[PDB]
Amino acid sequence: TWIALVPNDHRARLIGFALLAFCSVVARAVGTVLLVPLMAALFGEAPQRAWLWLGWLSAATVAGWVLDAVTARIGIELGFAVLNHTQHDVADRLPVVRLDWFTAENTATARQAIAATGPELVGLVVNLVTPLTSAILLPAVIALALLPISWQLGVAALAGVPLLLGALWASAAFARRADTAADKANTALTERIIEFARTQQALRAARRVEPARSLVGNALASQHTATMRLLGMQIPGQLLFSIASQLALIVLAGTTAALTITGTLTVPEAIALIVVMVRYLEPFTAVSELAPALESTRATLGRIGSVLTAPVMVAGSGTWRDGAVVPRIEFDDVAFGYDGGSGPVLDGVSFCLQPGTTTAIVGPSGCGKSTILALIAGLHQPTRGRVLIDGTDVATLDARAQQAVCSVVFQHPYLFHGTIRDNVFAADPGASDDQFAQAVRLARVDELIARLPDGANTIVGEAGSALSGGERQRVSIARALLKAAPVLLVDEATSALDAENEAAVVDALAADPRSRTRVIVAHRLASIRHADRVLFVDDGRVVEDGSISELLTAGGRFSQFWRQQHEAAEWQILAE
Amino acid sequence: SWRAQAASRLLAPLKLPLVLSGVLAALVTLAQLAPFVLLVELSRLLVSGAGAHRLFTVGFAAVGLLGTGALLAAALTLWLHVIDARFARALRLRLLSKLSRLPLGWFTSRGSGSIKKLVTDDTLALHYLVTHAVPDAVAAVVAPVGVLVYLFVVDWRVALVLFGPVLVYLTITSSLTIQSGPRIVQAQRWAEKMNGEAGSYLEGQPVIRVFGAASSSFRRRLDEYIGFLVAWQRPLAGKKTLMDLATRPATFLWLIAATGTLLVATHRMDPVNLLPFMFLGTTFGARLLGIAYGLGGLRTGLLAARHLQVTLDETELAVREHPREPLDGEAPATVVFDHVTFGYRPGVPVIQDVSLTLRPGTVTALVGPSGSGKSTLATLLARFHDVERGAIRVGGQDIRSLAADELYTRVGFVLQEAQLVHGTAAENIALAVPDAPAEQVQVAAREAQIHDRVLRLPDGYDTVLGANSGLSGGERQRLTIARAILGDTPVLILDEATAFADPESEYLVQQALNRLTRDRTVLVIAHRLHTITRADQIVVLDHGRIVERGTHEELLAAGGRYCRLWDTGQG
Ligand SMILES: Nc1ncnc2c1ncn2[C@@H]1O[C@H](COP(=O)(O)OP(=O)(O)O)[C@@H](O)[C@H]1O
Ligand SMILES: Nc1ncnc2c1ncn2[C@@H]1O[C@H](COP(=O)(O)OP(=O)(O)O)[C@@H](O)[C@H]1O
Ligand SMILES: [Mg+2]
Repeated sequence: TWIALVPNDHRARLIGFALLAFCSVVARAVGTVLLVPLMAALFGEAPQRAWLWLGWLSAATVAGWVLDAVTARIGIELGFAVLNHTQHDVADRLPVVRLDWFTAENTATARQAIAATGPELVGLVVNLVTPLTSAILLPAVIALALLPISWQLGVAALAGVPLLLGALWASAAFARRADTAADKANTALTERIIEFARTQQALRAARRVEPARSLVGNALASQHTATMRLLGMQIPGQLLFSIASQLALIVLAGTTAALTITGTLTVPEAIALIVVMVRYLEPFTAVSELAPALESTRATLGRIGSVLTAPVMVAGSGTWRDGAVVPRIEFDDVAFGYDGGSGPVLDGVSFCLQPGTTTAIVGPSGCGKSTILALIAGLHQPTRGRVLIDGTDVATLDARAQQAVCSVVFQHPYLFHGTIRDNVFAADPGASDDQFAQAVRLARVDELIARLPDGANTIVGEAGSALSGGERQRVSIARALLKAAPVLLVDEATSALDAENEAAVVDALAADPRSRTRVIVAHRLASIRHADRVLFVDDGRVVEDGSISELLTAGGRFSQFWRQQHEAAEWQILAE
Repeated sequence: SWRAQAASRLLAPLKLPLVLSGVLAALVTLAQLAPFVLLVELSRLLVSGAGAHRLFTVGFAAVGLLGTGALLAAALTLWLHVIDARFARALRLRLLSKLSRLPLGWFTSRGSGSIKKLVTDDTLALHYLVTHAVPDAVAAVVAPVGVLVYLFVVDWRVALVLFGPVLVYLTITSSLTIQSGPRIVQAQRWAEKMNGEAGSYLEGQPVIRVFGAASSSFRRRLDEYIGFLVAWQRPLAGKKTLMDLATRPATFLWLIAATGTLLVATHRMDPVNLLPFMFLGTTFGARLLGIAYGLGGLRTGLLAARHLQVTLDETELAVREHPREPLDGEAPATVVFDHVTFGYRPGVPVIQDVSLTLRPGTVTALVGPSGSGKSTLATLLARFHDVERGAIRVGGQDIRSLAADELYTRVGFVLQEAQLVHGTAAENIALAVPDAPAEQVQVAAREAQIHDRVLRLPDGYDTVLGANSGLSGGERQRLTIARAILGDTPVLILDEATAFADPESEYLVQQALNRLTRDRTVLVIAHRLHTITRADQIVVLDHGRIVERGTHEELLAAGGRYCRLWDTGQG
């Protein structure tokens, strides 16, 4: 629905541009009506009395020139305006799009809609709106002006306009349908090749390359079955309009000839009317020449349409009186399945945590273990349940204030294109360099900022930038410690062959003045040993919500995990 | 570029269908244009006598022209689609046959998105080219030429006085194009950069939603982008509108009317000989714009065909070079290296003269700073790229002198990229041996610590896999380890990073590996060098060539770089 909206507050400029385009159209129309007497004079016995009509046509021409020049200027202005407005609107409405919408391709869609639509819009205004609308409106006003001169031939054009427009649109629709059928069939064909090329290593290694190759080739040679519908439904897309136009021309010329042979309008008038008929038929071809541009713009703006018409998550309504100095994160009877790629992951879990007490989450991989740290941060919405941070729901919060309760250490770190100092200063922009120094010292990363050229300020965003794995994970840890919020969620990042990252995690766990409630999903015994209330989550449900000293010597699956970790860190490939 | 250039001219086998289609499209366009000449003839008749019979004749002629035009257009479309389908089928077969022969290294050099892009995108672009661009461009170039010839045949003076707007348009557009040199490449660079900005902003969405003050950078970049676009476009707007004014049919109409009125009033025009200009004279401005449009349009298909051909004319494997007649070192699994030097580019060489020999039943390891040719060597061992100098033999028999079947019959490897071929999970474990009797598969899956999970699968040993299979990284790695166990090839390659890939499911993968490497010539790419302490031969290498090899205890009792890597945290 909402695809390209002008500011929509200053109606004056819009209505003025509209009436100006209409004036340019009516001038271009009165052009041919002035052609009529000129051509009528150019054939009679006295062709010397056409200079008056030539002067009048020149007047109409210069009027049209001024009008459409002003129209083009206004068009370019409105194009800049709409580009600015809609780009700001698109980039403004993507902290609110529900997170499970960013699928594998919905992300590429938004990327294209963001970084490919500048020139498309600045041309969309003028090059699309003004020619398309003017050329459509022109035949109608031509007919209306042709009614006084010859009534029986004026109404013919008014009958013609709808038929020709319908023919044009039907041809466009046929073309589009044939094209989508074509490339869909092409994808159906050349998907097996992509599949055989993706798994080309395992096949080659298992000595199964020639049978798979022969099978795919046999399938290719077998299906065939093209043409008929494809060719049949691809043909009409141009013949329809070509026929329709030539037929309308034939009919109009025949009508004029019949009316000048029965003695209702002398020979000179018929010629002028024949000329005016070609003038009337030209704008339809002018429009038909705008099919591919219109289709390209339609796709480009469908990108923005899909972006803006995406689902949005809202909490609002205002809460958070004081700040809940040390909250208590409980959430009972909660289920959250991923809309898109469904499956009831994390169905019906319940646990009341405590304020200022580390609560380590440990479980098998891919068991809905980061979804819990998302739902606790309020980054997701539970389908049937309620997160109860400090005895109040989290969906009853003004979004600006519900992000000031948590601070996450996300698994895959992300450093935007800037400098290390600016990344670390993204948490609290209004901080002092002493707090920053304390954090950059507590995150075991001072050696990293002093192990690089030119100091702290360093282009870090992307392209390696000398940052590798744990090196940027420690920057993320330093950033998540700056934002003063009474919750610290630390989802462990894989940092093998690097002990500094683990030491920094232990430091963030033990030495911290803030005294905040923390939740640390981790696996390594060192990280897991500094908690006092461990949860064992197996397939979307807590299993062993006890504590270390009592989970070891009493129950199961955790002596299992414990011995597996203790004897998996001494596995050396023996020469056997 | 030019003709007979066999790096962009792969579309040579259809040059004759293409020229016949060009001729047919020219005929179609002339048939489209003819109705105006018929109208002029009708007017010439009507202006003097021309009883009803003579006008009916012109009507019949117009009907005939319409019919033959429609028929020719239909024939052209059918013929183009037929030849395009045939050529596309041939191209698909050729591309697949080629893809079945490129060296494995190429695949883990391009990736996955590039493969799909190339195949489907370029096939579709070339098909669209052949079916639309060529005939449309032929029409767009043949229509103005014909109109111009017909105009000069009728009256050579009105065409001359009509050239004016074309001349001023060329003047202004030349001025603009020479007056916009910097800004176009600057905007291209801006677009290429803003693409990365958008990618990063979309990637780091949770970080934006938690730390809301980290969005500032992207918003400032976008503001600078739109400001640059405005400051670029806004200035050259008056020039653009003044140059777009001399295309309007109103201008050509005024010119034609003025010159015709001047010539007729002086009785030197024969006014009936002015109608051709009135009919097919105003759109002459748009005709040249269409020329430029189509001739520019036939560019994406051309560059796509060029890229596809430079992919097709690749360099496949030198394989089967005059068998080496296996030597007398030892031919069980004794793999021996030599003066091996190899580089990805023809310039910088990554590997230099390693020459290390493994024994049958030995476990060798590679240790270097990450990014020092540590994996490239083992990768070469499995024939991912040919060496530039020196030999590599498996049993004293040069690998290049080995059929792709016989080679991997004895050089099975387990790298990263599990690479599950979607099918029957049981058959996916038994990919190596075609038909295992349903018990070997089960015992291998039980001895690879995956049996319990594959039974926990919805159905069992029949489940077709896929993106939504549910298997985790560790689970897929254990399936591939089971497949390699069933393979039973007495030379192995371990990328140790496969172990600590899924940090939770790691003990099970360690057990699977300890079962997989019970009797081999394992070559371990060791990342965490504590796991290699009982290995028979350690080999440290940095920036290419080897520096020193030996056993752990000795190499530690002889200080260089290894006591260094050892004291680092591990002591
Ligand atoms: N964006 C997504 N769309 C669909 N399924 C998802 C998505 N993200 C995660 N999942 C699935 O949800 C489950 C929970 O995964 P998660 O808790 O993130 O695992 P981990 O413990 O490795 O962090 C898994 O089956 C995972 O594949
Ligand atoms: N696909 C590639 N294209 C070009 N150069 C590459 C490619 N992959 C690796 N290299 C380069 O080859 C060299 C060897 O790297 P590699 O053997 O992967 O290191 P390591 O084993 O220490 O991880 C490095 O300089 C690396 O940047
Ligand atoms: Mg996780």
